[PDB]
Amino acid sequence: DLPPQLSFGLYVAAFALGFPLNVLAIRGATAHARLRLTPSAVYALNLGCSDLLLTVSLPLKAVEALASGAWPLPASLCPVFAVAHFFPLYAGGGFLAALSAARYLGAAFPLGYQAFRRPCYSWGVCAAIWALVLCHLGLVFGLEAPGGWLDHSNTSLGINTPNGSPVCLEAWDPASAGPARFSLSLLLFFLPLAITAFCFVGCLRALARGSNIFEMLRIDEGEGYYTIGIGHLLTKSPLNAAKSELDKAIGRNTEAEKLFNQDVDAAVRGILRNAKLKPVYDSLDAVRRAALINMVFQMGETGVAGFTNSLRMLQQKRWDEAAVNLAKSRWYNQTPNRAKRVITTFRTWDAYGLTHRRKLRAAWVAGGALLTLLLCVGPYNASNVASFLYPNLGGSWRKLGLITGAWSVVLNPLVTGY
Ligand SMILES: C[C@H](C(=O)O)[C@H](c1ccc2c(c1)O[C@@H](C1CCN([C@@H](C)c3cc(F)ccc3OC(F)(F)F)CC1)CC2)C1CC1
Ligand SMILES: Cc1cc(OCCCS(C)(=O)=O)cc(C)c1-c1cccc(COc2cc3c(cn2)[C@H]2[C@@H](C3)[C@@H]2C(=O)O)c1
Repeated sequence: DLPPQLSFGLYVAAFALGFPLNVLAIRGATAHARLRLTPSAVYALNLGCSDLLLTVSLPLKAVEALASGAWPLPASLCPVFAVAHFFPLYAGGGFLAALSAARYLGAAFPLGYQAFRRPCYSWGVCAAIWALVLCHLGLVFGLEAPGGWLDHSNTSLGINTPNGSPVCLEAWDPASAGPARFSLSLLLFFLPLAITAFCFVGCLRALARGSNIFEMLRIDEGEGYYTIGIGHLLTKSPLNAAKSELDKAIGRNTEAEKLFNQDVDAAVRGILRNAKLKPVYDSLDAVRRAALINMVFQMGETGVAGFTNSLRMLQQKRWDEAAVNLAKSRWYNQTPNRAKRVITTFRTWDAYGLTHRRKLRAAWVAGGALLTLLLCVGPYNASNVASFLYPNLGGSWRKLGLITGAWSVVLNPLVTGY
C-alpha cells in the first residue's frame, strides 16, 4: 500500500530539486572542461544530461501515480516515456563507475594517468554507455515487453489493458516481466557497482600510502648515471644486469615510495653517523628534520657538516638568522629554485604544496558515488531480484523502489558537485 498523495508528492519534490541542480551540474562540467578539458568532466556533463532526462519524465510518472498506475497520455508516447525514464535508472551506474574510475586512476597512479588520459577517450566510454543501455533496453523492449514481435496481441506498444484503463509497462505479465528485468539489473547494475566500490577502496588506500617528505622531494628533484625511482640508484655498470636489481627488490617484473622509504631509512643512519649533524637533527622539528634530509640527498653528509655556522644557528633555535646565513652560500648559488624552498621550510610545510587534497577529493567523489548507487538506484535494482525470485510480492515494493530510484536526480549531482 502506497497513497497517491505521497507518491505524487515524492515525484514532484524530486523534480523541483532534480531539474535545477542538474542544470548546475551540466553548466559546471561545461565551464571546467573549457578551462582545462578534464576527463571526468565528460562523465559529470554526460551524467547530468542523462539525469535531467529522468527529471523531466517525473511529472508524467507523478500523473501516472495520480491516475493510479493508469497511462494518461496517448499510447504512441509510452515507448518515449520508457526510454526517458528507465534509461537514466540504468545509465547513471555506467557514468559514476567511469567518473569514480577516473578519480581513482589519478589518486593511485597520478603520473601514468596524466600522460594517458585525454577528452576523446572519455567520450568513447560514454558513447559505449549510451549505446549499451539503449540496446539492452531496446532489445528487451522490442521483444519481451507487451506490444512487440513476440507478443501477438491487439494491445498497443508497451501498453497493457487489464476491466479498467490502459497501463504502460507496469502491468506486464509477472511470468515474463520478472526475467527480463532481472537480466537488466544483473548485467547493467552489479558490474558498474563493483568498479565504484573497488575505486572507493583504492582511493582510501591511496590516502594511507602517501608520505609528506616524498611529495617534498618529488617537487625538489623529480655522474648522471641512468637509474629508476625517486633517487634509488640502481647500479654503476650497464642494462639486463640493472633490470633484475629492480625486480628482486620489489618482486614485480620490469612503488617508488617503498624504494624511497628504504633509501631514506638508511639516509637517516648516515646523519647519525656524522657526529657534527646528529645533535642538530635530534633537537630539530619533525617538519625541519625533512628539510635537512633534502640537503643530505642533494649534497651529502660532507656538505651538510660544512655549513657549520648555519647548522649551529639551528641548534640554538634561531631560524631567521640561520636562513640569512644559508641565503649567502655556494649551495644557494649552485641550485637556485631548490635552495629557497628548503630555506623557507627550515624557517617555517607551507613552502611545499597539492596531493593530499586531490587524493582526498577523489576519495570523496567515489565515496559519494558508491552511496548514491546504494541509496537511489540500489533499492530499485534489488526489487528486480526479490520480485523475480519471490513472485508473491506486490507492486508496493517496486513503487517505492522506483521512488528511491527517482530520487537519484537530486542525489547524483550532489556527489559530483561536492
Ligand atoms: C578513466 C579512463 C578515462 O576516462 O580516460 C577510462 C576508464 C578506465 C577504467 C574504467 C572506466 C573508464 O569505466 C568503467 C566503466 C566502463 C563502462 N561500463 C558500462 C558500459 C557497463 C558495462 C557492463 F558490462 C554492464 C553495465 C555497464 O553500465 C552501463 F550502465 F553503462 F551500461 C561501466 C564501467 C570501468 C573502469 C579509459 C578510457 C577508457
Ligand atoms: C525498441 C523501440 C521501438 C520503438 O518504436 C517501434 C516503432 C513503433 S510503431 C510499431 O508504432 O511503428 C521505439 C522505441 C523508443 C524503442 C526503444 C529503444 C530503446 C529503448 C527503449 C526503452 O526500453 C525499455 C526497456 C525496459 C523498460 C523500459 N524501457 C522497463 C524494463 C525493460 C525496465 C525495467 O522495468 O527495469 C525503447
